[PDB]
Amino acid sequence: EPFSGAKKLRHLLENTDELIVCPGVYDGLSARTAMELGFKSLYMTGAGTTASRLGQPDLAIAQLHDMRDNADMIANLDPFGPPLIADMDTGYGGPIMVARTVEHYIRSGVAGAHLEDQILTKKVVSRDEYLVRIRAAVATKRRLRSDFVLIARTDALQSLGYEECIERLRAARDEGADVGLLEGFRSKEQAAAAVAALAPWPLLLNSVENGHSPLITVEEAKAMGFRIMIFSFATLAPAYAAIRETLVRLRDHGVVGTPDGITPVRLFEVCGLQDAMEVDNGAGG
Amino acid sequence: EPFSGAKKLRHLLENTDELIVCPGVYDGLSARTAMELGFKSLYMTGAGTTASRLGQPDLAIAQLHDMRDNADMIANLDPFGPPLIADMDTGYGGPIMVARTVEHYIRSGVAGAHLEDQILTKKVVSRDEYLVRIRAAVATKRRLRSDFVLIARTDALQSLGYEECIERLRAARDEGADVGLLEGFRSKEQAAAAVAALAPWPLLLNSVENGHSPLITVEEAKAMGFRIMIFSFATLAPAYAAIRETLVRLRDHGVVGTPDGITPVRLFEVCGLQDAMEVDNGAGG
Amino acid sequence: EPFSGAKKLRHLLENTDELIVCPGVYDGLSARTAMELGFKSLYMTGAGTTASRLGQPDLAIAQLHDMRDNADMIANLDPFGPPLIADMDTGYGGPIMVARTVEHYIRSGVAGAHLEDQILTKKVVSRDEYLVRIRAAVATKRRLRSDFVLIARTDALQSLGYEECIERLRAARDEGADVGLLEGFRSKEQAAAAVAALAPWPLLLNSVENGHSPLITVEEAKAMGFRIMIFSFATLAPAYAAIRETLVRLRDHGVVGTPDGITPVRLFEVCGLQDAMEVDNGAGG
Amino acid sequence: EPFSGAKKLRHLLENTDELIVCPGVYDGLSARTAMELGFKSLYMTGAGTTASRLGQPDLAIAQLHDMRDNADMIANLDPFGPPLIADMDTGYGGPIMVARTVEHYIRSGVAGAHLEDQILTKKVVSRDEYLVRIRAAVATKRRLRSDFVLIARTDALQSLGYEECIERLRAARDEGADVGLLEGFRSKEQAAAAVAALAPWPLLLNSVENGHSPLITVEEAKAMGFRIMIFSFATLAPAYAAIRETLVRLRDHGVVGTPDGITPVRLFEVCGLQDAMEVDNGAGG
Ligand SMILES: [Ca+2]
Ligand SMILES: [Ca+2]
Ligand SMILES: [Ca+2]
Ligand SMILES: [Ca+2]
Ligand SMILES: [Ca+2]
Ligand SMILES: [Ca+2]
Ligand SMILES: [Ca+2]
Ligand SMILES: [Ca+2]
Ligand SMILES: [Ca+2]
Ligand SMILES: [Ca+2]
Ligand SMILES: [Ca+2]
Ligand SMILES: [Ca+2]
Repeated sequence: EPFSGAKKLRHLLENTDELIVCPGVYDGLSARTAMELGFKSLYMTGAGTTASRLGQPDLAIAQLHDMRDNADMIANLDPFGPPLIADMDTGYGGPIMVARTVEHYIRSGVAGAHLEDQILTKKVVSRDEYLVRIRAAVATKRRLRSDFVLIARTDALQSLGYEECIERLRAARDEGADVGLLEGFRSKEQAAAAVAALAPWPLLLNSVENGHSPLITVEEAKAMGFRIMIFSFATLAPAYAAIRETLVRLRDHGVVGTPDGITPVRLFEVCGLQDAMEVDNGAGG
Repeated sequence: EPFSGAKKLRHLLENTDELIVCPGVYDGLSARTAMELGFKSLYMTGAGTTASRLGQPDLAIAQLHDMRDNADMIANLDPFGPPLIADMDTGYGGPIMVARTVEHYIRSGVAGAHLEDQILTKKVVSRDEYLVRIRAAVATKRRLRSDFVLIARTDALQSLGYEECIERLRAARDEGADVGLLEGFRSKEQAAAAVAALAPWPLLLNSVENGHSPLITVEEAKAMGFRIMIFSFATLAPAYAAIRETLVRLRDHGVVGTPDGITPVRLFEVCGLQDAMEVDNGAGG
Repeated sequence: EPFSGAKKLRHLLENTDELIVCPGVYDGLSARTAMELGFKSLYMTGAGTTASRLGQPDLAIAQLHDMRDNADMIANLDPFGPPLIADMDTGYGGPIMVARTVEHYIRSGVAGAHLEDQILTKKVVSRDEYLVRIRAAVATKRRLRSDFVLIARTDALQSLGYEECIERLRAARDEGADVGLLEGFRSKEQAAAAVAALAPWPLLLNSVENGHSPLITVEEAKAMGFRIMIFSFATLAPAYAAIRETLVRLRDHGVVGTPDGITPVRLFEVCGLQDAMEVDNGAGG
Repeated sequence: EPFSGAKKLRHLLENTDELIVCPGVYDGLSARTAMELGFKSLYMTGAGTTASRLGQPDLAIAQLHDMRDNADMIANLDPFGPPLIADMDTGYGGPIMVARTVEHYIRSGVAGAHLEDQILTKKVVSRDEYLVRIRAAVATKRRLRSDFVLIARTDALQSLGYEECIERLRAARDEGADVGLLEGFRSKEQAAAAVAALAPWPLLLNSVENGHSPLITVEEAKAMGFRIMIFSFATLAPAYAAIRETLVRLRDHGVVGTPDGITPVRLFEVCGLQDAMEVDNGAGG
């Protein structure tokens, strides 16, 4: 029962027809906030992990250690909480590293992850090179007897086109991927078509706030037939805007000016104070 | 010149009479935002580090590794950037650990840190036990020939009173602390009096947004005579409020709805994209 | 089946009468060597972790992060391998930290750990203060529905005597500890008596190579009735002697001089080369 | 003066004609032992770091985090100690990562490092691709105003031949590398010739204990004209042999049997006990 996110996510995917909405989180505060609000699944972003943990742009700076550490932290805030889908980029190396990444994610209670066809160093590797990554990942999840949900992501739309994306996804499905992710749709028509081309194999829609793809609402994605929808930049973007506006006020007016109900104790409560108090009180000292 | 934050902070303290304003930062995004806005010094919070890196409340959960890792990351985002003052709590153990903490902070380019009299396990240790911590810290900075600014913090006001705080600060000053921090003033009158009681030794004012102490503006603190003013919760609080409001919108309306100018590229730029592009372009491949 | 060390160790303890021999390991090489030789359980030492990962003496320098990272690494080298018992010292703080430590160890596949009565800063805490630690640990293992084996260690012999040790162990057993560890026996007679005083509750014997306690062989400990025997310094000590002798030869003779069969490939094989080759080959690229 | 390893190594290289002997170390114990014996420079191995910290073979499993953490630990055991040369492999990614690696190594007090032409995923990249790595590294050391010693390593001998190695080294020298390393000489004649072909630019000889290259003594390497000689596997190999023999004795005879003078206190002394005692005693509590 505890640390069973993979099993939980797989249940949502196989035993329900609901659109699994996963807000993009990147640290403990953002994750705890999504938990407070009752989201049924969370998504740990690579760009957010990089920006927050390393203060760097999303240019393959975060490696396995950074990603696993952030995912291990987020997925286990509540041992009985919502499953976590995490970006696994290209696996951080050759097949040995892809396998290591999947094993570490599995061990860390991560529910699933997306693995792409980009070069590790928008360019994609050959179809065969991509399948080497998928194969390594699937073999690992099978060897570990895990319900881990492997999402096959293809970034080939821009450079190779729609047909190539569909063929790559079909090939990934044959290799054992559980869900497909065609990144960067140019239109809503194209998004609905990818779903129909791969049906009944489930697809995941990646919504990038203020990105280059069209706006698709949760209701629209559900009607299109997607099974999972992740929200990249959903928390990093508003956090930045708020931090910036507040700091400008401090710089120019000499006061922080945050609404008074956002107290240190409220933040501690969002971050697990009650669980800590129960441990402390239960211990009798 | 690079990694010289301690020297820079010491210059501001000794060669100027300005009030050094340090917004409380807790991750790469918050730190990069403060940098973008031109703050002359930053403050890394313990509560924020704990909430963001660990998703936990501020109950002595973050230890040396967590604190040093976050401080090392923040202080070095720009090798030629603003100095970083970091919370060092009680030093994470006995004198061996206090010394290790100071050494690690120094090695990591941290400019200064505050060390308190709280129990490690509001209660404070004896005056002598506190001085053991200060002594260990000062000896370390001296052995390493560093300009590190050691701030002696006392949390004794609530349980022991004002006089005790003043005597503890005077004792810490004699042991080699560079700045004093009387935590949790109950009034503005009391804040101005502490400054006068320790003059000309410099004091630091810790402003806790939405906390239990009275509101003191930057102009007021400057007139009171404080030399440094740190802003606890200045970025963690508004980040939470914004993340929460956005996620409620996603949950109930199906859209994130973040102002359109907060794009992934703008976030990357705030997080060092230009520096990365210069490295990439300069390398010729 | 994978990551089931706790269940495996508990099976050995409850379903067999064998003396579980656990060599003290401290890094990947020492652990892989014990695995190569077929040991049924391993013991991760605190002194060894500190010396190897931090290059420091055993003076409460390693904290939770260091210990969990080394244990997570060792326990999972083989997902289907031998259980790992790890030192957990005093839990690295108050009950909140004791609980965090147990939870992290459990999550990391650690099979069991020893928790002591020493001060965290040979002195021991009060009986009640020690029971607060045991209580926190037991409650955590129960909340997580884990088979984790909690070993209650008492370091009270020197300062308080034998009777006090026995009463502390009995109290720990009542609080839920699974095994007792009376550290530092002064004689073999005393060791056999502790076993008889706590029978049928199982005891663990800690053999410290070149330490201050008398030499007890595996056969002797088994006859005395101990159920687990750990070997502190079993690998760190000979590694040091060998490294020293080799480096003296390099310094004075200009050659390393290591027996020729200890090749880089043999070391890689000990360290999992075959598993890596199977992943690489299976991936098809 | 403290944390000045780069300056110290550069002094040995530029102001002396001595052969700088660097034993390969991989953890705190091995490094502390080399320090105890008075070695003037140390070499942190990649294979050893991987085996010890990760328990894995040398197959690009250790990434920047692992390498920097081990190097940061080793180089700073004594702030006034011997310089550390560390393996930096291929820089762990494209130029952005090469630069990040050099910056992190510099910040961590590392004195120098070797950067190679191998593929990151014996094969080498094109000459131009290799120079991109060297360029990124050199630009970083210059931007940081560091004395860091960059060693250009070429693994091209096997697949491309001697001439190609010499041309790659000459090109690397023009880009700013400080020392060259032609890896894997097939004979002593070839080693002396490489030195003469690049004279007066200094070369480093990598001695791999029980490897595939011929045995060259320190006296011989000095006469050949090499300026630095590193000893890969010098400590990992004998540690393994000793750990194995000891564990076989424990398994088959029930006793560890380590010479009695290798006591826990002696190991603590090798690992910095005296420094810790001075901190503890000096603090007055
Ligand atoms: Ca990514
Ligand atoms: Ca639940
Ligand atoms: Ca307010
Ligand atoms: Ca604090
Ligand atoms: Ca500047
Ligand atoms: Ca928008
Ligand atoms: Ca211990
Ligand atoms: Ca097995
Ligand atoms: Ca040999
Ligand atoms: Ca290497
Ligand atoms: Ca010296
Ligand atoms: Ca012995």
